[PDB]
Order: sequence, then C-alpha cells, then structure tokens
Amino acid sequence: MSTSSLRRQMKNIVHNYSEAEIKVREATSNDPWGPSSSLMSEIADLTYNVVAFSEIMSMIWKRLNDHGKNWRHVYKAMTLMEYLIKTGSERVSQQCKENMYAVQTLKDFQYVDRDGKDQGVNVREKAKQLVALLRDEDRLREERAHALKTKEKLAQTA
Ligand SMILES: O=P(O)(O)O[C@@H]1[C@H](O)[C@H](O)[C@@H](OP(=O)(O)O)[C@H](OP(=O)(O)O)[C@H]1O
Repeated sequence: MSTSSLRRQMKNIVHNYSEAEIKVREATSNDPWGPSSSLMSEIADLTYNVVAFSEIMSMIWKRLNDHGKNWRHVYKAMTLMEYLIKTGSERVSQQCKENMYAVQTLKDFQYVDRDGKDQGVNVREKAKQLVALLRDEDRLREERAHALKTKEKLAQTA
C-alpha cells in the first residue's frame, strides 16, 4: 500500500538512488497495478542522457534477474523495456537486441505460488513476445513510427 511505497522510498534513500533509478523502481514494483503510462514517458525522456541511460538499463537488468515471489519485478521490467524500445531513444532497442540471449532465458522462468497458481507462465508469455519483438527489424521500425504518429496527433490536438 503506502506502506509498500514507504519501504520503497526508504530503500531509495539508503542506496542514494538517482531520480531515473527511483522511477524505474516504481514502474517495476511488486505492486499489482501496471506501470503507469506517464511515469513511463518520463523514463523514456531520460534515455537520452548517457548517465540516466546507463542507470535505467542497469536497473532493468537487475529487475529482470529476480525470482519467485518477485515475478512481477520481471514481468514489469519486460513491459517497461517494450515501452522504451518503442518510444524512447533508439539506443535502448540497440542494446536490448545485443542482449537478446538474456531475455530468451526467461522462457524457462518458473513460479507457483502457495495457492498452487502458476504465476511464472506470465513471465514466459511476455518473454516470448519481447524476443519476437527484438528479432524483427521491420516490426521495430513500424512500432517506432506508430509511436511517433501517436505523439504527433496528441500535439496538433493540444
Ligand atoms: O518484503 P520482503 O520480503 O523484504 O521483499 C520485498 C517486497 O516484496 C517489496 O514489496 C519489494 O519492493 P517493491 O515494492 O519496490 O517491489 C522488495 O523488492 P526490492 O528488493 O527489489 O526493492 C522486496 O525485497
């Protein structure tokens, strides 16, 4: 709750995380609500700074390496990546393409919670899609155009 938020912030303070690291953490939290579209736009804007780009990619990597009951860290890190890939600096997709082998290993992520529900299949499902996104240059270009087309329409109508 505000209690998960509180602990998250204390962690931020202890580690002296940057603004970009704080944002990525929030977007990829264990909370059962999705990364907010506007927070995600702020992270996209930060991918054009070399320090913030390094921080963002490093924190995504960390989150992607989580396990078990923290599966939402991994799933949301994939969601964030897909968004950055389509809408941030093109450098994000270049780096993700070069590290495809690591997303590929998530095809075998497993987690069954205490009620016996398979939550890990969510990670496998998303990992397959992200790998299909990265392997296709033409689709990558078409998605980046469509994101700009969206931004352009939201700006002639504002
Ligand atoms: O309660 P525990 O067992 O200590 O486990 C933590 C808990 O799930 C938090 O909700 C989570 O932070 P978020 O809410 O930010 O997802 C945190 O992730 P973190 O270690 O990667 O920050 C965990 O370590």
